[PDB]
Amino acid sequence: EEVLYKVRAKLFRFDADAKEWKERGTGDCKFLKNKKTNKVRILMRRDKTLKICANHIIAPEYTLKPNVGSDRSWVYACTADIAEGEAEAFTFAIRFGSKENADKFKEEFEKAQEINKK
Amino acid sequence: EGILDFSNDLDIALLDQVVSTFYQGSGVQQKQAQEILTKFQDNPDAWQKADQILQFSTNPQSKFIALSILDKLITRKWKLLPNDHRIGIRNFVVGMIISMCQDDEVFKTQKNLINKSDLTLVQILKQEWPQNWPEFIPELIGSSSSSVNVCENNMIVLKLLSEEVFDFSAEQMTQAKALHLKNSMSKEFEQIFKLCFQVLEQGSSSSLIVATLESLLRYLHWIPYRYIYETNILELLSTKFMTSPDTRAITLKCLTEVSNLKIPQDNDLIKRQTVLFFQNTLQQIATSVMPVTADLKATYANANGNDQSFLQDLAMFLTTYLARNRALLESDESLRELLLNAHQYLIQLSKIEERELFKTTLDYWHNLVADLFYEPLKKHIYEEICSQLRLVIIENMVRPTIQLYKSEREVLVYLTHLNVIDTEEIMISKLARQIDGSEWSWHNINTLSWAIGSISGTMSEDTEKRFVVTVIKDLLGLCEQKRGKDNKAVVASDIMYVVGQYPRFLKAHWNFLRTVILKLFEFMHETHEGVQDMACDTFIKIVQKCKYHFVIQQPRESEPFIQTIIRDIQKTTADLQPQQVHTFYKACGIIISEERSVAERNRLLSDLMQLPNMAWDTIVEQSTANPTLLLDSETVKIIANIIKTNVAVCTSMGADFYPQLGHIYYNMLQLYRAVSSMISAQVAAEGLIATKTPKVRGLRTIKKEILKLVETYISKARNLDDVVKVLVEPLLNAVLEDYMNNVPDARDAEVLNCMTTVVEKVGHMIPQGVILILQSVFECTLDMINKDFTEYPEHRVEFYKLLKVINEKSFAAFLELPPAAFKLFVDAICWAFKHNNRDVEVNGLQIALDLVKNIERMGNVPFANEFHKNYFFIFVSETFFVLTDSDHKSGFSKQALLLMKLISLVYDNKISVPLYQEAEVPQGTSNQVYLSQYLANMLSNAFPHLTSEQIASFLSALTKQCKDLVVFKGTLRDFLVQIKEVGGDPTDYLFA
Amino acid sequence: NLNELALKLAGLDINK
Amino acid sequence: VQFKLVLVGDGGTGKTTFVKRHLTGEFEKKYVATLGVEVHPLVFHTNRGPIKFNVWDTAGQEKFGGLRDGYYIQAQCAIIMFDVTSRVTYKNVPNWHRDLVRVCENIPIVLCGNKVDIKDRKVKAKSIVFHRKKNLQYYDISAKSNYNFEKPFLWLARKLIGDPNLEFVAMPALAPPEDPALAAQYEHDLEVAQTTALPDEDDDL
Ligand SMILES: Nc1nc2c(ncn2[C@@H]2O[C@H](COP(=O)(O)OP(=O)(O)NP(=O)(O)O)[C@@H](O)[C@H]2O)c(=O)[nH]1
Ligand SMILES: [Mg+2]
Repeated sequence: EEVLYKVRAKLFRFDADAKEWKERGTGDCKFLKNKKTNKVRILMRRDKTLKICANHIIAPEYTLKPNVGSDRSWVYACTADIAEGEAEAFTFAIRFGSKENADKFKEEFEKAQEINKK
Repeated sequence: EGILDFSNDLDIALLDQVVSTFYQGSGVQQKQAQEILTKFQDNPDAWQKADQILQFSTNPQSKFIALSILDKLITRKWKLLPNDHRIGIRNFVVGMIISMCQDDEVFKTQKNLINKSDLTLVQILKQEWPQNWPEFIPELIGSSSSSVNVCENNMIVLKLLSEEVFDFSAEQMTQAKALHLKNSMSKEFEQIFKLCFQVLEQGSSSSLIVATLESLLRYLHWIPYRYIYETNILELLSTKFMTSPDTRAITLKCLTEVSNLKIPQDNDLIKRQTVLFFQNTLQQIATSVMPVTADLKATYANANGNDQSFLQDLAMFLTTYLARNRALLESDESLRELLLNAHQYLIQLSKIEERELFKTTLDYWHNLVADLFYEPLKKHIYEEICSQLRLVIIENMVRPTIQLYKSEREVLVYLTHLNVIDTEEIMISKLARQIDGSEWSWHNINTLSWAIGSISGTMSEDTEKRFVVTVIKDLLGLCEQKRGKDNKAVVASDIMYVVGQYPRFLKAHWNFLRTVILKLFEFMHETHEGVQDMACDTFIKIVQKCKYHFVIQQPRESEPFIQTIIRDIQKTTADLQPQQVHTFYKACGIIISEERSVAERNRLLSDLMQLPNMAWDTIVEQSTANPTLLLDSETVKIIANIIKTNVAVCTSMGADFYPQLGHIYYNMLQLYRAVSSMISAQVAAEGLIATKTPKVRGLRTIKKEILKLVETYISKARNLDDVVKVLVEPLLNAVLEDYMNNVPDARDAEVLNCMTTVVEKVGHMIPQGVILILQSVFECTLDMINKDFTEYPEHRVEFYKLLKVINEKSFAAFLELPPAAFKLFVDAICWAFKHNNRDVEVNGLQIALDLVKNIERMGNVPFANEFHKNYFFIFVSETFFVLTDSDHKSGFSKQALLLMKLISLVYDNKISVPLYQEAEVPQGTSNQVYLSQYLANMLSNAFPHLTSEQIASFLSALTKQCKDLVVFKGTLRDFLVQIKEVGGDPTDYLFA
Repeated sequence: NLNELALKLAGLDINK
Repeated sequence: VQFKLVLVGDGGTGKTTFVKRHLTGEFEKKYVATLGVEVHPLVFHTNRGPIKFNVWDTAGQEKFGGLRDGYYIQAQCAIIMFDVTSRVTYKNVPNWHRDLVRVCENIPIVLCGNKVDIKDRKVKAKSIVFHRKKNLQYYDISAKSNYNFEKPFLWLARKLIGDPNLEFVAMPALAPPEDPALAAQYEHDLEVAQTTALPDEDDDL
């Protein structure tokens, strides 16, 4: 795979039955373009333990929605994430160190969505 | 869930499987068996079935759980049992342990069960021995000669007994019970020691020897020294048992404790023995373990077998012995090699890569070099030790944990004083090996720079000058020779670190100091990560130490350099982040406060604050017409950054900041009001969720920074009259009503913190202001925090800090509360007692104590009389409740102190009125008699399992001891033990 | 004085 | 290749929060006391293959103690926890240690001082020396800031495997995969999620 984008981030998952955001991991979020399929995915590992907390393709259907409490975060529903086994469905929030990186992330997230439609 | 039914007979086969599902299962089946076993174990009658399990079960874990159920019974209800149950359990446990030692299969493969049985037996000995079991020790010694498994197991019983009596009794039994057991063990130890010493001398079972040595380790905590020095046991420990690795580990720990025995410091025969066992031990180590030249760093890193624990225990043994006894080895010439070999082992131990082990050896090195710095005719012994130590510490210098750094610096400074020349040579050599590349590394050059910077101020000024100049030249040469921005940034940062560490050098060479500063300014434009932060940190660091050379006009200059810094400040800081700009301004504030000509200082302050003041006037102009601009985030950030700049400068200038504070004060408070309106309007338009938005959080940052600025100045002000006359009145009008009338989620806890500072500094001067503070924040904040211990944690902590300082400085404010509000005050204090949160609990207990003292100082007046009538017993009983509920143990000392103050008030007749109702007790009854009756009834209902004799004896001692806190607290601790069991001896309270 | 030492420090450029 | 780990220490010291952080990555802000014990499997990927910890997260409050030292039987390693903002929790470390080694006489044990993220530290580093004579490894940790949060398991893994060069390694990342009858369902929970503010917005991440 090729590294298209790399940014430090904190990934949350929404616990709907508790009305609460739960952290899933902190570490490097990477945009990885497979070279023999050209598909781009999100791969994110926790610092130190290097366990996977995000592993899904940047689907062209996904839309980044802002959270009410943050100008440096995006919220989007994910239908197939395989970070912890079988492809589960999650409502993900991802927060960055600054509004600049969060805006850069949305640009890169949309560029990658164009790549995955071809 | 069948075994929980005590109607039927216990299914032992089902128990063994429920126990197996729990220990070896997983999933929901294990979780269900868990809740079942906890319920079976918690049934108060399960102890009656414990003899079935211990006899019939085939599952060792079931017999363990049975002994646990028994242990609960022996510990808390042993005295309530009929006297024949006590005999049967004791006989059964004694018999079962005898049987287990006879079956070598059981004794070899069921150590957990035998140990658990031995502890259960010890619990029985604590209840029954020796008053109802006087022949235990004689019969224990007799049966030890029968079997080797029994002799070894009796050493396990004696070890555990010594631990329960001497090592773990203080918290778990009363003072009288503990002393009784200590005296009983002490009276019969002579027989215990001879059995123990016979086994050590006669061999030969290693497991029996190890169990005997493990029990000896416990004895050494308390036995008289004659047992160690007037027998042959030191020779055995320091020779025989050091050779075999089975016994080596425990023998080393024993010798460590022997080095801690209380021992007559004048007998020369004992000094010989103390030297002799050390010499034997070091000989066995050199011949049986490893020679003094061995690479212990590599051995430890290999982590074979028990090597790491052994090297840890060796470091503990050497450092413990040498810190106490090295003077024995320093005068005799025949002991010189033994002294230096011991320290050479420590040198080798100090190279191990292990943080916690290094701190242990470093603490000893600190003890040594401090002694070589102060004691005559000593440093010459250790110069080759000290020379090696210099390299060890330089090469392990940590980033300045700062605690470890301060310890390393302290030792390295001592070592530099001891031999400056050797310290220079090592550091320059290390630098040479950075330059030739043999030891080049980012980590290595950084570590060396920290070490070089750490010894600043220990050489003579001229010797330091040539050292510093050499280091700077070499470091500059090292940078020139390196390639790439990554490598060059590392050296430049270290160059700046070193120069920042040598202010005496900078102060004597202005031209060089100015070059440094101008270079730091150059670096404030360097995009490379970390350089700007390093440039700013070095700048303020140098300023703090060399500020005077920035305020005066230096020879060959036309103006003080501070004027040059301010003039170019916009260009210098143009590329810095806001927090870096504030550090820069803070640094300039340090310099300006060095100017004590008031007129010149204020002019420097005006010039420094010129850019934030100009940006301030524009916003005050354009955001007042019209207040739409505050919706723009960019405008909110500019305002926050203007105020933060003012905080930074006020932080370093303190009292001198007042002219600049006056330039903005009135417009700032108006802005505070306007920002408060928009937060309120935004919560009205969008709901409570608005407080989470970036827009509102930015607005609240403005209010928080405004309060922090006012708080910063007032806490440091010298003219308190201006604070009272100019600052306090507009401040209260701006913040109090806005706080009171906002919804809970919109109230800034920083308002309470700001008010705490105001009351702390000028509270004694604004009694009406304190009353207005209480009226605006007391009842509405209390309602926020008095429904649970969780919500609004910041408000909770600041609330009681504010009440605490009001009670200290303006107690009259509480005297003017309506009776209903003063009752909420008492409630709020007791409410603070109940917090597990340490900040709340400590303040709540302190407020209660200061309040009772405030009431005492009033004398015999109606308010003091009514206070005691309404709240004395509330405070007595609320204090007892947290004392005895086992969930506020962190506040024991201050609970004990408050209670002693409450009790002593009555037994000193400092309460004039009677505390009772005139009908409920005969007239003329003293408060003392009524207090003991109230407390007796209270404790009888709160702890119904106590006898009336217990309660009476406890209270009799407690009231008689209310002038002796150490004794008073011991009596409380005895009460806290007796309420956990049934049948506590009431005579225990006669201990003192 | 250390005028030569100050000249080296002033020259220092981590970008060369 | 699984090992039994008993986690002991006073109530409120953060034993359960520490484990949850390792299990799911979350930080539980609420204190919900453990009743008896909660067993969780915990797997780490190392250069020596996966290592599995069966974490017996025991209860620190005495009224919830359950089987107490019964949980320690056949433990192969242990973590003793205390709170650097609560001196009583460090004062009790010798009590937890005494009960533990009476059952497990020769297991590797990590002593952890939790909650170092809090400014007002009460148990100072200079005061923490109990591990020395007992040969326990010590770490400052914070389950909230994740400071050193992997060190206790890394050190234990090295002791249990017998390899001092053991390291955690990145688990391999297989490719992720790629209906309208659930479009209105996911849109409903998305809208609730956007109206729930993310926690700890003042944090750096
Ligand atoms: N600031 C901070 N709080 C922490 C940290 N770790 C845990 N806590 C908090 O401390 C409280 C105790 O949580 P918990 O993990 O259940 O402690 P426990 O030792 O398992 N309790 P028990 O022994 O009764 O089961 C929680 O509110 C948690 O948020 C930490 O690292 N930092
Ligand atoms: Mg818990």
